[PDB]
Amino acid sequence: LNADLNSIFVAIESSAYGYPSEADIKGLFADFDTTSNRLGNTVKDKNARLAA
Amino acid sequence: MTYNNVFDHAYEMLKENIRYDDIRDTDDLHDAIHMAADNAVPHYYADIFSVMASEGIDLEFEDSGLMPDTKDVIRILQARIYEQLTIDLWEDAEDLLNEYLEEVEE
Amino acid sequence: MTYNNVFDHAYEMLKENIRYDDIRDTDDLHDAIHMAADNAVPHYYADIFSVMASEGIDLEFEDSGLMPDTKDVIRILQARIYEQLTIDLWEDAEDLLNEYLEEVEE
Amino acid sequence: DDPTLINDERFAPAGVLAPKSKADFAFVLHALNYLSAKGRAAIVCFPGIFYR
Amino acid sequence: NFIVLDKYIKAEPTGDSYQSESDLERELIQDLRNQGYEFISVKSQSAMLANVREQLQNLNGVVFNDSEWRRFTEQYLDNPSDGILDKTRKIHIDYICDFIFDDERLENIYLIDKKNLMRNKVQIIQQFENRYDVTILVNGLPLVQIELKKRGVAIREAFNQIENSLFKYLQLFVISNGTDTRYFANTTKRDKNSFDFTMNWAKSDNTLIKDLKDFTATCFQKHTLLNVLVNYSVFDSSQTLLVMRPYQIAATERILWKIKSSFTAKNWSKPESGGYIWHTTGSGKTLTSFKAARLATELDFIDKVFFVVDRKDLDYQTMKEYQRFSPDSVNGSENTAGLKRNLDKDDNKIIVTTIQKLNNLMKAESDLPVYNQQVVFIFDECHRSQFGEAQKNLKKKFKRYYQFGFTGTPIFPENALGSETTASVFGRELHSYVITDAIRDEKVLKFKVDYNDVRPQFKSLETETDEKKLSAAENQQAFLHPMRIQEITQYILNNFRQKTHRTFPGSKGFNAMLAVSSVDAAKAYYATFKRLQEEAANKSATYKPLRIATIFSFAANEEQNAIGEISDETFDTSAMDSSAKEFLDAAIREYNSHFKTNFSTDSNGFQNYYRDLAQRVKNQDIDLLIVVGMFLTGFDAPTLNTLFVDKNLRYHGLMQAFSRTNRIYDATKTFGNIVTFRDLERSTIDAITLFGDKNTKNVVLEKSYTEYMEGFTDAATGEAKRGFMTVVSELEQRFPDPTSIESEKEKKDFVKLFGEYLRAENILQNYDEFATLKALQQIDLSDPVAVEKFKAEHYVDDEKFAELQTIRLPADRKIQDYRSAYNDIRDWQRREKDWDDVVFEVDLLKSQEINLDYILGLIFEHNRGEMIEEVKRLIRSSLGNRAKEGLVVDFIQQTNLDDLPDKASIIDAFFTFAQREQQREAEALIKEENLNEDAAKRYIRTSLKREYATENGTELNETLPKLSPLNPQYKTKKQAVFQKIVSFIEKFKGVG
Amino acid sequence: IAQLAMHGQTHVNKIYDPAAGSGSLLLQAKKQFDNHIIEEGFFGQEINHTTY
Repeated sequence: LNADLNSIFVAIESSAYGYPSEADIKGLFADFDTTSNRLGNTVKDKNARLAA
Repeated sequence: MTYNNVFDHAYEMLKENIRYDDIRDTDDLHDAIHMAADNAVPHYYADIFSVMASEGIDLEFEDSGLMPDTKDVIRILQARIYEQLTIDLWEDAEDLLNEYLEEVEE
Repeated sequence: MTYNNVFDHAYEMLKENIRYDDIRDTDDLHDAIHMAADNAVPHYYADIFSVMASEGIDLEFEDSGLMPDTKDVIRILQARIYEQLTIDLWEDAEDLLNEYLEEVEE
Repeated sequence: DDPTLINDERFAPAGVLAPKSKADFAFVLHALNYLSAKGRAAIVCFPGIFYR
Repeated sequence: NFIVLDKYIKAEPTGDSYQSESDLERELIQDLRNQGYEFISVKSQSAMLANVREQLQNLNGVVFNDSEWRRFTEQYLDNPSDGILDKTRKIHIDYICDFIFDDERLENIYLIDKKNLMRNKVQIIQQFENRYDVTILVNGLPLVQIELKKRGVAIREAFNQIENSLFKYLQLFVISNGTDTRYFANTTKRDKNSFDFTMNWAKSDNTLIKDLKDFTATCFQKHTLLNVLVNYSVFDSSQTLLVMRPYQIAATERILWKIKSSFTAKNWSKPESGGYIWHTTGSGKTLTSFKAARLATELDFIDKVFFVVDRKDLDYQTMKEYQRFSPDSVNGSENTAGLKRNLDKDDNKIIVTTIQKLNNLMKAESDLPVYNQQVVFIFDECHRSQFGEAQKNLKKKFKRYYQFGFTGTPIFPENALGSETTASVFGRELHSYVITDAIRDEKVLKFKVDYNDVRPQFKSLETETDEKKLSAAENQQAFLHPMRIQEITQYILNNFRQKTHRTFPGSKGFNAMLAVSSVDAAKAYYATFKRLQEEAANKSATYKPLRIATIFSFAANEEQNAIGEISDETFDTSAMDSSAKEFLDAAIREYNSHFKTNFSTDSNGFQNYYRDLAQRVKNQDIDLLIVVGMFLTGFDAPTLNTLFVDKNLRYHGLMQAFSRTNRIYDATKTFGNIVTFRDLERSTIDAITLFGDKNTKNVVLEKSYTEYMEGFTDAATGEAKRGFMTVVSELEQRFPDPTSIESEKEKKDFVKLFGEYLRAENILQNYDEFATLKALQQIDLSDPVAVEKFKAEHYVDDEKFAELQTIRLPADRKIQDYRSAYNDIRDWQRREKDWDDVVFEVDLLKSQEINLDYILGLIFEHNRGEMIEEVKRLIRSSLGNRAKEGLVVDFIQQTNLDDLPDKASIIDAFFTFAQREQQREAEALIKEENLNEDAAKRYIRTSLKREYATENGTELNETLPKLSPLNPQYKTKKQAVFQKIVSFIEKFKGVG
Repeated sequence: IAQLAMHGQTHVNKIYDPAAGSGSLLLQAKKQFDNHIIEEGFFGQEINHTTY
């Protein structure tokens, strides 16, 4: 993922925390990676910050 | 973490010591103030300085006998917290005596 | 208001005293540290306690001679701020001597 | 300066200009601009001075 | 593939009736439907939101329900808490919403795609609901609003005629009448800042596309409109929406095209891939460099971008780059390791540096990783002092670069001095903005070069055509001869108050420079000027003195470049000889003697003396400045229209000096005068040819005397002029002259003629010959002494003397009668209000006013009932003195010449009697209406300190007689006593 | 500061204020001395928006 430096956009990780937490079967220990959020103030600022 | 946050814990522990001990004396409940207000002070550094940066409390004592004349600065700050809380619980005990002991008649 | 906020003002006043006075000595620029770091401390109550509640600084001195052995608690806190800033400006002056005096050659 | 107040209309009487953390005397060098010889000034400053 | 067109063919209507403006609106709708825009009609706010939902679901490829679209409209789009500045910040910065779906995936709701144009979609509608509006939705968002106005109504008055919810987004307001067309930047200000910013879209030769039709066919292209609205607009922090000049957008896209084509051709590190832009000096070149640097960074294959400046302009232009966040353009902690750490930094790669820090990077490091990378440099402050080895090391210590130039001094093979030319260093002149384009923009003004034939004696030396021989004839015999400088000085001290419009003492007027050659020249100059001004004071003891200042330090330091410029002196005062040091100290003590200052003789006292001298000349106090080697380029003043030159200036040193004249100030300052004494018209025409064609001098400079005495049918733009004598005949013949005008049509036609007469007369006031023709009214018959004084201070032989006695002007008091009649037409329909068809001209008859002092001199001069009817017409001769009729009349009627022992005593007698009448009629007019007398006198001193009166400031409502807050009231006599007191202060302005 | 700016200067004008803050210190000079003289306006300038 680091090869795509400054890749628009931010929420590729928000999808990319969806399917590794899909993982329903079995004994899930999911519902878990809700730390990474969207603030931030502006979208380019969030892109630059999370990329750094 | 304001002064009012610590005052609420001291308030509730005062209501405990008046309520569950069922004491009907001014002096013994002021000894209960000496119990409760000393046990309601915070213990973290930043949680003390947040109350010191808040309103209500000032820096200076009235009794310098609360000060250990040494490097124990946090003891001085804790004693100032204790003194402000004991004054507010003078007023609070003179409220809650006639507020509570009239209420417990059943 | 963190420790870094006060450290930035002391940093910039150090860069002033090295820059606009054009002093090329270690000892005279440490006297300039005695000038600048003492003049960069805050003066409001809550602006001192916010730095005291922040990281970096601790409560205890190394030299108790910075303490006036009296009720002057804010003098003790200001002296602790001064001591931490003078240590950081020992390191900062040993950086900025060879960083700046090599730069001014023109 | 960083701004154009090196070449302003009121800091040419000063000669050298005001440093960063001692921005109080910029007000008093602003003060002698807007004042008549009949009139007088009344401002306040800091005691934290030996030569600044 | 541009938007600023080189080869455009101007289309033509049929018509297609161009008179009623709804027809123009229908034409515009039809033209935009033909270009490719889409028309619907929505007379609600709901279908607006529906179309926005349609376009956003088309753009971002998602589908909202009513829940998601409701949440998006409430939270992000149309909060009533959001302001218009919030909307504009959403347009130019916050153009992406981060949106949570129902199944909790975060996606991006774009608003405008700032990376592609075919994704962007526009529609057009009209308004709801007395006016004619065309609203261009861009993805359903109203951004471009065009208002149509009346034809004969000028655009200046059309400028000044300023819920609902989603109209807050409006960016561009384009106003027009079909013939003229300007465009706003978000409806900011009023008539004070009207025509500073309302630009005009033009072709690449800066010729203004003016109409509605070709402006639609060029600017209203979807490619053009979206490219301007996105890629060439700035919402600068804070509060400001900047829109670029058209030639700036032109030069930016030419630069980007040359970069892209050179990268396509793999043309790096080669001057043929380079190039340069030459703007004129003084137009705000910061924003163009800022946009060029940022758009150079926005390309992906471009590795590093650097905008190099020269000393010491880095630090303020750094903050000007910092006006929008964020260019990250600094390295003040100067080093090469920190600079290469900045080279390794990503995502904000433009850094302002000097050429000296760059040469430190050159001669301090040899193995940077950047040396084989796509790096573009853009230069500025292009005087060639610090230039040479930087280019050789940049060729040496790089293998991939582009470099472009923003110059002010273009260097051609027309100017060698062994120097390296501009096209040799940079390459193609990619785009230029020249001073003829500026005059065609009416941003600056015209010239008038005036060589003076005052001496046939030294005439061949003044017309010596060899500059090396001029250096050989540089002595005190050929050019600094004392009679030569004396007869120059006599011309100066005669015609200073003529050229600076100081004909009356009540006129404001302007000041002048005086271009001289050298140090030992200038000492002898100012000694001669001082001595001859002392003798001019000794002549009649009535001559008002003319203050002279001067400055120079050191020196003609280099030649430094090609032909041929101003040696900008360094500020070392001690670097002179002892003689100019003593003379400079003497001049500094002269300034400290009259102006009471404390300037020293170091560099600091010289600096502050220079700056305070600049300010004191800048506010019209020091009327003449002797100019040696400064105040010619790095100086500005809107109020200097006269330049006297004895200095061999050449090609564009000629132009940068002459641009100290062309700045606008008002309607009266039409153009600047250049009075010279050595022949520089040939170098002027050479600079004209350097700028371009021979149609330049048709437009830029000047036409001759008879061509403004008789007029001209122009070949540059096609106007037809009548000059002076045709206007004189139309005055003397067509009208019941001079105050026999009593009907409305005669008044309107007298305004339409006489304002043009005043304008042409003010144009002729710049001339020696018209001034001599006016001064021929003030000679004696026969009296060879006074007429010898006339023709000796005018250098007129008897041939031209009799020839101009043949030509007869109308009588000057009859011209005063015409001005009084025009003033009557003004003041008769200035109040309430056919009459509102032509603007009654103001700015020039506001000047040439007597403030009763010369009238009191006439009363003290006419000895004697012979004075009792003199001022009765002189009152109406000057505007602003109508209520002051009875005051001066009763002063000269109650008293007589017995009250005036000399000139000065009648002035103070008038002040004493006027203050007596002031207090007397003040108490008589407060007593008649029962004002509260302490509050009444407080309002008296209020309106006499404020010098007019208004019902603003409710203390006048607290100066009520007894009662007027009540609604059952006429507010009369509140307005009637208000009329009484404004008539009172009109009688008593400026007195007591 | 009111009793130092005052007195003996009953002439145009009062008052000007850079770094105005609030109008408290602007108040008691002329609010006590409005009957002394009215001359002209009170001229303020300040940074913070709610303080403005």
